[PDB]
Amino acid sequence: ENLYFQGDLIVSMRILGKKRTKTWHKGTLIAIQTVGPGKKYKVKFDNKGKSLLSGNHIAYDYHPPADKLYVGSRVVAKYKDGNQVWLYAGIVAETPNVKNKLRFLIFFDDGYASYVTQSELYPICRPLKKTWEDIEDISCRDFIEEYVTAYPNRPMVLLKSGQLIKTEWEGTWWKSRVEEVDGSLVRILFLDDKRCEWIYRGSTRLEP
Repeated sequence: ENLYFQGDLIVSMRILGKKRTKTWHKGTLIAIQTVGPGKKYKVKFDNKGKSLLSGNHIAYDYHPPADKLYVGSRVVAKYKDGNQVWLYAGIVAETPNVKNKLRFLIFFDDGYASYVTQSELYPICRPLKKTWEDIEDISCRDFIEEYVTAYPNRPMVLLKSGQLIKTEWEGTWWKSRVEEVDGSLVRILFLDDKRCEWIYRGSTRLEP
């Protein structure tokens, strides 16, 4: 059937949708279709085509109050690693507290981890029951499942600037040095290539 209302969604609303590039963009919800127990959401992007998307592939174009965000919440967030900026999907890993200076830690679908603010987060409309299940990458998906379910039990390695460790990159281990520590993240300097990366302190990419 064709719907005009579906839960709190209404045809003609402005929303975010996931493009095939896996980045997220502003669009209009132009239709809502049901096929038995299934729902699909037609979005016309502002500078793009149309696509027919599952409800886990659209997000509200507002920032939610903090009490609607849990560890495991499915979100779209401003993705920034120094070399690129996008809106990209992820899972909330930490909510604001003293130890993270009142920020949200996001585990993005591609394995990147970053701290963002409340004003950089958007809630996905129709997340799956097990929110991580639409993470395409099996390694990333499984790590997030384990993390979210084990939380607040979080194995992490305690690291200090100057510390020498091995870090994984491209499937092998590299001589590296802790450059900076920020909450549950560490900035690792790969010594041979002289480049840095932010990595979660509980990542299995860290040899310890």
